[PDB]
Amino acid sequence: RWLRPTPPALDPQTEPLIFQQLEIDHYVGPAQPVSVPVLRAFGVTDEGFSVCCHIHGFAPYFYTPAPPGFGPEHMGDLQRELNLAISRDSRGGRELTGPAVLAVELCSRESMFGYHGHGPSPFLRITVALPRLVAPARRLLEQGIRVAGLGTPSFAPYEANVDFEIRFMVDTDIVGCNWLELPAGKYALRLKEKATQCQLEADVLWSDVVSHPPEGPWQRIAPLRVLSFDIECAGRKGIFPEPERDPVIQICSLGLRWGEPEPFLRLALTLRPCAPILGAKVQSYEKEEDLLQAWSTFIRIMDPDVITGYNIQNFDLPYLISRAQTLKVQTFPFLGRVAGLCSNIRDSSFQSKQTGRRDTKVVSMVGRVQMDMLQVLLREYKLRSYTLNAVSFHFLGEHSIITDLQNGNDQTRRRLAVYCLKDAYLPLRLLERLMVLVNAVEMARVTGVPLSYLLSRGQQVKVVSQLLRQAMHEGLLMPVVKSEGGEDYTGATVIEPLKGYYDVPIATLDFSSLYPSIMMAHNLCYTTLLRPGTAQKLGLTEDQFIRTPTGDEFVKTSVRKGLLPQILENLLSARKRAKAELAKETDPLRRQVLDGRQLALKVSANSVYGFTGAQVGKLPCLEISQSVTGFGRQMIEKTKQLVESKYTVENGYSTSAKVVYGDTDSVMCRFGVSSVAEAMALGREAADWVSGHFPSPIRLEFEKVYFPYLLISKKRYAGLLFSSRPDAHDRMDCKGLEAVRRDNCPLVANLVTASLRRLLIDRDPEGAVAHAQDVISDLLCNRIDISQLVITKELTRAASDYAGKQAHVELAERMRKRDPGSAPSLGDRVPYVIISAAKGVAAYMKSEDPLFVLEHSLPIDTQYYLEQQLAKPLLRIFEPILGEGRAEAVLLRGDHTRCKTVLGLLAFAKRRNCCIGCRTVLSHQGAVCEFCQPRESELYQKEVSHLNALEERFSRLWTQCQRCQGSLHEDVICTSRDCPIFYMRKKVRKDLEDQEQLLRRFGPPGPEAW
Amino acid sequence: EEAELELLRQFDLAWQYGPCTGITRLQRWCRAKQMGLEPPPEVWQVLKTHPGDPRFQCSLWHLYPL
DNA sequence: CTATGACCATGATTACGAATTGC
DNA sequence: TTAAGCAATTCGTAATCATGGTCATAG
Ligand SMILES: Cc1cn([C@H]2C[C@H](O)[C@@H](COP(=O)(O)OP(=O)(O)OP(=O)(O)O)O2)c(=O)[nH]c1=O
Ligand code: SF4
Ligand SMILES: [Zn+2]
Repeated sequence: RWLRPTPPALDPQTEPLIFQQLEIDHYVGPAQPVSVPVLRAFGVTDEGFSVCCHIHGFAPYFYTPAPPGFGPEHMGDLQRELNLAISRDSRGGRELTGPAVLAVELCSRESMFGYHGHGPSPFLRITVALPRLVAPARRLLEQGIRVAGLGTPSFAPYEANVDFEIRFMVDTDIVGCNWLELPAGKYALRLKEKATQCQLEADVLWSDVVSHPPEGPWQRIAPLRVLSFDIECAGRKGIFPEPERDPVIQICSLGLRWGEPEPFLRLALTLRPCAPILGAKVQSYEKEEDLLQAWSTFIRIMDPDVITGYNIQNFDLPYLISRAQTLKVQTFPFLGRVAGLCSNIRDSSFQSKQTGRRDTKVVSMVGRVQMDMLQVLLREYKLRSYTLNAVSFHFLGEHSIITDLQNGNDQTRRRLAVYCLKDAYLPLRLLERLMVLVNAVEMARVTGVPLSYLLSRGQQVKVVSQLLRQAMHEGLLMPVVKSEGGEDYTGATVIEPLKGYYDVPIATLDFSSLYPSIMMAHNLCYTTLLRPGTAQKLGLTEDQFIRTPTGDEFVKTSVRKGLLPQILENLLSARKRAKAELAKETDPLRRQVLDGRQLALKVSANSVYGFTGAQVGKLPCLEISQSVTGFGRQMIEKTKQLVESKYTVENGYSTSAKVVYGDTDSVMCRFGVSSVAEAMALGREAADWVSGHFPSPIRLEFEKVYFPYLLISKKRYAGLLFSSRPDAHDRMDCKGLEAVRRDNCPLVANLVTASLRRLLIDRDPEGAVAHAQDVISDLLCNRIDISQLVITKELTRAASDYAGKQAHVELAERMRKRDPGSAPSLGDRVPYVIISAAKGVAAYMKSEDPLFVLEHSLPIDTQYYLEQQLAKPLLRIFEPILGEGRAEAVLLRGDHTRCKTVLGLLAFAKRRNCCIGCRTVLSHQGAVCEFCQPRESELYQKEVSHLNALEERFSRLWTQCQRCQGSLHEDVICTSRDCPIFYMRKKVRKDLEDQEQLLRRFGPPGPEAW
Repeated sequence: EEAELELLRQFDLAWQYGPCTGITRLQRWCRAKQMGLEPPPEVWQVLKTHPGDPRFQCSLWHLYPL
């Protein structure tokens, strides 16, 4: 629809180009100037034109040591290494490499690993023509033949085999989303006859570019173009949609320029004639071929930078591609920027111990960038459900019906289009509100990796990139060590608690950035690790090296500076600047998203240390990891000895303090005073006192005062939070307990939060007992919503769940009769509830889908929920304040309240009802019993105040759907399984149905036909 | 039949007769006739040549827990 | 018709494998 | 071709052992 502005008057012999790049690309090419791999770079100007840039003359290489013989110091054998062996038996050694310009170069460099000296050594630099020839050469120089005139006897290892685009960016100092400049007279626009579809197309040599480091005025962001879209399909009853039978009926698109607070384009393309919508364009077609063609032409002409959505990768784009393949439309799958290239669906998997394992499809688009917001949520955030409704409530606050809204009239289709446009608008709001893209651009500028790697890869490519960028400045080469496999080492210490309930303030002192500052201030690195022999026979121990608790020796900083201290120092300053910016916000959600930014930079700095100990990885050095955790243990026991030893009764202070807890970075010391001001004063004195026994940047700091405190086990406690004194209290802290885990029911987590509220804030155990009694009583009397009963568990890799029978695996692998095409896959979460049956050996035989127990009305196992979900967390919490008469107190508060329960041949009942007073079954329909006939005005009085309260609950719920829907004049259709509103509006109809019929036992209060 | 099942499905979604997914089909036909909006005399003449069948004398979504 | 013996099951306790959080 | 690392508390689920209760036989 709307086009980009027109590039007026660029003349290359006088004017430069200044543009900001988004994507890079590799390309094997003809039309050479009179190398074959030429590079592509796509970007945008400071105004809004689209620029493609072709870069020429770059070829991959690596290094290898020159062996000590008469060969690789003699030029005849250098060019003979270039020369091929013409023998017949060298077909395995000069064919797959063959005649390639590997070349011969002599340079003086060093290896990374260890500390041998300040002296370098000769290495050979071996270029290669193509990037897809470094793999057979590696298969032909190490295990292949290297008998060539006795120049290089096998073997010499390969060093610095890295990726092509990463080697380009390490070479020329270009980072992700960078400002690039072509100077005047260096670039030719009309040298390249147009093979792509951008406006400006330059054709430059790889030594002409200028990279501007992002800082000062070069810290801006260009006006990018962002698209979001959503589709609709018309299915059958029960049957989930399938790309060979179910047509695509509506596509809806939203588009904006980045930096402007509203969109500028709003389009909706339908398949029958429709009705107009104010604010958007509407076009209609009588066939699906025109609809797919129209969308492909719009996406070529608008030419967006970024494409977003929600689950567009695994649902939307391959559905469109398969549907275009079935209907024989040849011109659809050309969505990219290159004019002669069609797109294809390709599977990929990712797995780690940090995010688990996920299997995704990818679809190829060259030039353009994809950001599915579902994958960003699934990677960064740990939530309970990952539906669009659930995250839109958590962050903002909100198939067979559609097939008859489309086979109807055109106002129904207009309603369908407004629904689809709201769906297509929600991920834009989430992208701009959560500060996604600004943090992605800052991550790519601090680490130096492209913008497509932050959605596909892990935390290794970034630390490899930063280490290579720091390695070119002193002249070192990286080695290739690979081992399967070493052993584990010893991790962190935890101090033994003094368990219980405390009501005198405890002050928390901890170290900030512990492991990066250990690695900084004792000069630990790959490049300064001293081997056990190379100290000998030199004897200089003092101020030349140090010794660690695991046992290594490491050189002092008066000889070398390591590489990991400098990378860590850069990351630490970036996080410090993020916190300094965060210290001046007032909005809460903005304060937590800047907390998210600084959390991400601290995770990056700690993954630098975790790179070293990963024995399945790219470069492990477990000696360093052992030295780190040994220093950690030594320093925390130093802290505990010092804190408990100095402030004592004989040293003039009030009370000898005693440490109650410590977990590898923090110390919770109990001081003795019950005044929060005096505890805060002594705690600040203690933190600042103890910090002066270390190198720098090692510092201990005061952080909080808990008053009161509740310690249950290791990694399980709770307390109340004081930041200042006249800032009285902030909130609770629930570390580890049953209120922050997601393996349980909402009922149990709510009860634990409410019990700690009534028990820690108001200090009333009697209201707490009465609360827990009411929860258990309302459980047994069958008046608890089934939202509070839903359990969710993650469906991981299928073989571990083959090894032992679980409940959620049994529910998932059991398909439905309605739909063998929508079922949980690997990596998602399965929700279930437990119904009552008589198979007590197996709780995996009583699990059912919440919607299935909704539509089929199966009962609930209240004894399962009473003794297996609720009871034992309560016995954790309520015991330490009292004795074991407290277990008997809650099991007796159960006992006064356990005696009230509510619930083939079962169908042949009714035709009479039991007495309302004393429950005696009898012949006839009158409500009262003949012995309890007198007391009847009181028994009518009783239960009409129950009908009165059910009437008041019907009306508050069924008009809330009208305000959440938007309209007051049309029907509600919302079966949202993540809304408590749904199925709480279903049971009050039946309560009212039952309670209205019980009062017609009594006669009518008058006539009605008068 | 199979042509009489689309006439009723077309009467059920025309907005000028009312917002009807809680009641029967013949009750909505007589409600519009009282106010006399314009009920057509064909959605009546198939609700008379049938008995109490639940796929003629019921709204489209008379399943569906809404 | 009772008493004794055998079988059978059922319930409880202990030991191992698995989602999430602490580092 | 790509992956951040390990220590666990903790509770659930399954299996094994013990204990009694019921039924059938024999005197
Ligand atoms: C959270 C976390 C901690 N650790 C280690 C490194 C840390 O130095 C040590 C302390 O944990 P943390 O206190 O969580 O982190 P931190 O002390 O480095 O930073 P800050 O005080 O500002 O919050 O635990 C990891 O190795 N990986 C991790 O993911
Ligand atoms: S059931 Fe009602 S309140 Fe709940 S989400 Fe649906 S429309 Fe909104
Ligand atoms: Zn009675």
